[PDB]
Amino acid sequence: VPKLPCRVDGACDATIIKMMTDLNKKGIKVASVGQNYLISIPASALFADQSPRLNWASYSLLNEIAAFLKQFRKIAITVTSYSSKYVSVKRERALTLARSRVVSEYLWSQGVDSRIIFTQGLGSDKPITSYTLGGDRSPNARVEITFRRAV
Amino acid sequence: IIKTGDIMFAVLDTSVNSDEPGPILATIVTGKLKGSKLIGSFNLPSNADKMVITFNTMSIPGAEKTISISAYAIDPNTARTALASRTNHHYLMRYGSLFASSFLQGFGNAFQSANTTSTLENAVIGLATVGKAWSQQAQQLFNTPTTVEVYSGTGLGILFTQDVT
Amino acid sequence: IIKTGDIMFAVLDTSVNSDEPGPILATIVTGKLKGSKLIGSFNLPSNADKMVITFNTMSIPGAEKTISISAYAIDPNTARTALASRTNHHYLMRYGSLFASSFLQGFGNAFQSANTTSTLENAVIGLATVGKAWSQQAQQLFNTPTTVEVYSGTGLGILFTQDVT
Amino acid sequence: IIKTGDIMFAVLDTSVNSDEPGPILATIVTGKLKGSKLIGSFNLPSNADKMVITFNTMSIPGAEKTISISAYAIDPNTARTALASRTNHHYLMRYGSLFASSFLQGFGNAFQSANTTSTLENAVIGLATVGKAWSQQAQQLFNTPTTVEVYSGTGLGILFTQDVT
Amino acid sequence: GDTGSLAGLQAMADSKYTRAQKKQKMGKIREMALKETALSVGAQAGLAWRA
Amino acid sequence: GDTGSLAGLQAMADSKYTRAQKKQKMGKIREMALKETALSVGAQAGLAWRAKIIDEQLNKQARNLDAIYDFNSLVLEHNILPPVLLEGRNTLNLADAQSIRISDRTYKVAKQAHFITTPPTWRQYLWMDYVKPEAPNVTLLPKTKAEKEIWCIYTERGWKNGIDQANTILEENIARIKEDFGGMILYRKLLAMNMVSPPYVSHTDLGVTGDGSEIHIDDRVLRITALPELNVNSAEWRAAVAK
Amino acid sequence: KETALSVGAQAGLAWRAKIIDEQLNKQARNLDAIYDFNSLVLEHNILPPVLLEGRNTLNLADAQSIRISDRTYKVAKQAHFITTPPTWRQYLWMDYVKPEAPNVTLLPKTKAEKEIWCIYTERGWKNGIDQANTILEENIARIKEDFGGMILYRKLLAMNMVSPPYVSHTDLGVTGDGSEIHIDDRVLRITALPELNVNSAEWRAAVAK
Amino acid sequence: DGCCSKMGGINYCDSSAGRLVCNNGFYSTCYCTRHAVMDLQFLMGCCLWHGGVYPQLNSSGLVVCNDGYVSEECSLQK
Repeated sequence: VPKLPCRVDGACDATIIKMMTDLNKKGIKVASVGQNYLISIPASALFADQSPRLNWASYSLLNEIAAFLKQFRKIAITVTSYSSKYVSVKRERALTLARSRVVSEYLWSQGVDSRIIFTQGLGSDKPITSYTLGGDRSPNARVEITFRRAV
Repeated sequence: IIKTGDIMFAVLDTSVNSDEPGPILATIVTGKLKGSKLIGSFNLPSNADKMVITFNTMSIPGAEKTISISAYAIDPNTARTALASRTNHHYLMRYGSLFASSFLQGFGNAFQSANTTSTLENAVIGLATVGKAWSQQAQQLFNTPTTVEVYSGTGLGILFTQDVT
Repeated sequence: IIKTGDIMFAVLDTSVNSDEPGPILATIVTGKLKGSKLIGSFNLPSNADKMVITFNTMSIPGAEKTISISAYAIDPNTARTALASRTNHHYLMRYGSLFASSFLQGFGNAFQSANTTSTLENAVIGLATVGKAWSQQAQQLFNTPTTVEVYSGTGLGILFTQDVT
Repeated sequence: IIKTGDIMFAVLDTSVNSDEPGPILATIVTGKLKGSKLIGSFNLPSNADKMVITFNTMSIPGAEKTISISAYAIDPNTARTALASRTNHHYLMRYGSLFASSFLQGFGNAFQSANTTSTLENAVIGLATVGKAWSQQAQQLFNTPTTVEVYSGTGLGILFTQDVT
Repeated sequence: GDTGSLAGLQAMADSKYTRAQKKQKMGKIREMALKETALSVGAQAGLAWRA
Repeated sequence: GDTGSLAGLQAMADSKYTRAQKKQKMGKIREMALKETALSVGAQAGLAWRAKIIDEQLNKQARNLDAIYDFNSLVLEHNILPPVLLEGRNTLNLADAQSIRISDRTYKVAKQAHFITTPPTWRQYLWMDYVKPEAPNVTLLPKTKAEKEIWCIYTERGWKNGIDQANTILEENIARIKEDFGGMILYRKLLAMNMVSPPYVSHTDLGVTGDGSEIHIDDRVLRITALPELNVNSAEWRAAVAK
Repeated sequence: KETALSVGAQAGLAWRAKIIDEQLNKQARNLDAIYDFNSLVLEHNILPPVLLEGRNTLNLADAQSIRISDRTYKVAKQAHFITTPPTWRQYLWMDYVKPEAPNVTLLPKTKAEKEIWCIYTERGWKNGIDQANTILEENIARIKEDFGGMILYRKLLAMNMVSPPYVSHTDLGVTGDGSEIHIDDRVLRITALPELNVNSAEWRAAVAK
Repeated sequence: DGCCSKMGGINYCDSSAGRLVCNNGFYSTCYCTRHAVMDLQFLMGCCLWHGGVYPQLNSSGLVVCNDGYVSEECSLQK
């Protein structure tokens, strides 16, 4: 006990439940089924209008994401990007790929002790609704991040 | 092979005062030894606050054998070295005899001396002259120690001293 | 092999007074020797402020063996060589007996003497002659030392003196 | 090779009076000898000024061996020979007992003497006859020396006397 | 007893059971010089009666 | 202290630590003997109580145990306990430098097959022994609250240690019975695969026997001649496939 | 006295050691990146040997005796088999033990004693610091030596000035009795240790561009 | 200290996982078994990455590891 750690470092699951509740209060989707965890973020809350540029206000949200993400001992994080339909196919594919690349690059710069970060973006191939009113206003244009908690 | 320094329990059943040493037989009853007999006698302490029994003749039945373990006693229910006896036997007797003889001596001589400044003279007589021989006799017999006596109805415990085979 | 003069622990359990020397046993409880037993004695000091213990008969369990390391003990938690007991047994008794007998002697002789310049005469009588014999008996028994007593329930620490094998 | 007459240090933790010689210990804490220790006794002095430690048995662990260097003690950081303890233990008690018994003897005899030129006579009585026996007892027991005692936590420095290998 | 021997060992760490060690010394010896004798005489009477 | 030990030694140069040294050294000279006693009694109590709990829990789950470890169904046609087989895979050996030994598969016979009378159940492998000890003889006792509470916490440590020791013993026993059953099922597998000799028994039988003072009706003597063992003519091995 | 100085030396050695192990652990990934061994291992899990090269050496044997050599080469540790790549943790990780024993004899009582206590303590402290750094630089020198010898073997084998190791393996089918069997037997032996060559034709000259 | 705090609380210790179980269906961040997946990046002791300390002792304060190495950084100097 004086030489062995009583817990994993930086762990306060009370604070984890608090920040998870606060995340859903913000409206960023937190999904927990089994040991697989899903976080979903609307793209309008992250980028400009079909642009691969980070809004400068969003870095606080990103810091909150990393503070949550540092908690759980993990292996692999998958990042998927989804968009609307704007001009062509490969244009949307490229924009999604760039967006997922940027968030993966900043997160891998940050301290999340994964071993694997996979990233891909697919454009508008798997929508989550038939409601297609806006462009980036529509909720299907989004970024999802998934992982499996291990042990 | 009985290892050095253990505890067994037995029964003393005989009465003897600490005045005449004699053969007393206690009976080892529990532990490995059952029906074993133990003949010995006591010791006189310098001061009578305790009593121990010197026990040496230990025999077990079955075969015609008698080992020669000599060991000492520990108290049943107390594990001390005393005895269940009283100790107030010879204080009051000698003190009262001495004080009465002395008071008699004083009464005769001083109430004869204070005559200058019949039946009272006979009181002077009696205490005056029965005081002296009684006083020197009390000085003779004053040295009797307060005795103790073992019980003919009290068991015992035993600690070991050396080993056997 | 035990280092010459190291310290171990035991608990003594025998109850005995420092008037009748007798075998006392302690039992090593921790360290390398567990269940080892140790039988010895005591000796009396010139002044009654302490008590030191003889320990020479060591028996290690397991085999039919008995080593003869002769080593002494220290008092735990105060780190002295005494005994925790009572020593105020026989000061006030002998002092009071002597003073009472003396005061009796003086009362009888001087209160008879000062008559020049019945019941009071009997006070003179009683103290006059019970003083003297009691005074010389107190002079006889004045030299009795104040005892100490071992406890039946105290632990202790033991240092070594010589080497074993 | 340990040099003749060098300086080391140890710790004395066993408190013992200068009344009964026996096995006392220290253990060498610094210098070349760590884990080595030294047992022995003390010596009594003629006067009330010092105490020296009879230390004779040195032990170094590891192998079943014991060296035989005997050496004495020096004051840590003061370079003296005495013991840091009290020495005023038993002057005042014997002086007060002597003076009290003398004063009592004198009070009885002289205040009986000046009667030419009840309770006052009883004061004469009491001091008169309790003076004498107490005074001769004080003349008996006046000669007891004032002792010294080592402490239970006093470290010490060591001079050497002879060598070993 | 010894199921909650944590609590029992706390109770014997407390000094209220220390005085209980004395009162168990008196009854742990006198009964054992009686029980076997009682059993033997009961065996004798029962064997004769049943026979 | 001695952590930031320049500051630690300059702090221990202060005299309040020196006067606090006197009270702590006299305690430190002797007090450790209670810890061994507390650990001993905690080990005893925890081992006994955990043994009782696990024996009750094992007794609770009786039926499925006999369901899974059917020794009675495993016996051969002549009441023969099967032998014990072990198989090791991909073995490297470095006996020394400059010389390496390599094998991929190897097989060992541990217990040779033999006669039997009754199927050996799980109770001689998993049942734990229990006694009730009612003799706590604690010679050392605390005096104040500090030694009282360190006595309590050391008893907690001994309690947990006894529980862990019992669980270790249970793990060793369950591993033992698992590997014995694995040896039996491995023998069945290889005899199916035609890798070993099946056991072989001869028997003789005589009719009536004895004198006019003692008789038996028919006397049958059954003796096993061929202990099961692996073959080396591997070209006659029969392979397998699945679907 | 000097006891405070000595125990302060012990404490400073311990504290410098703990901080050194902390820093060495925290810088982790580039350490094993630069000290690869498993990329450098040979064909048969053989740790390749270590070689030493000296240039332009002169010896004076005694009065009026001198020898001059241009390049000398020496095999330090002979190559052998191995089952694991050696790592830097058996070269660089210092030991650590908390010293829990300040001997409570010479505690100060006067301010002059406190003064000499302070000064002797700090000079012992700096002694312990410098001793620990000396240990660390000896360790880093020895592991640099090991890796340099290994890579020099690699480039001598590139320059065709050492024999490669030679290995024969023998192959058997099933063996053993009816109770103990092994499916295969592969006995892997090395006959020729790698060693230098002495002739003149086989020297392979290098060039760059 | 409260491992499954701000939930229903501690359920029990799953020793296959070596982990506590909270009363809601989520894993704790504490442990219960010493056979647990714990990251270890700092160690104590002497003669590490060697044969260990020798059980025999020297007369001096020299300490010698079992594989022949001698550690001055554990030993006492002069």
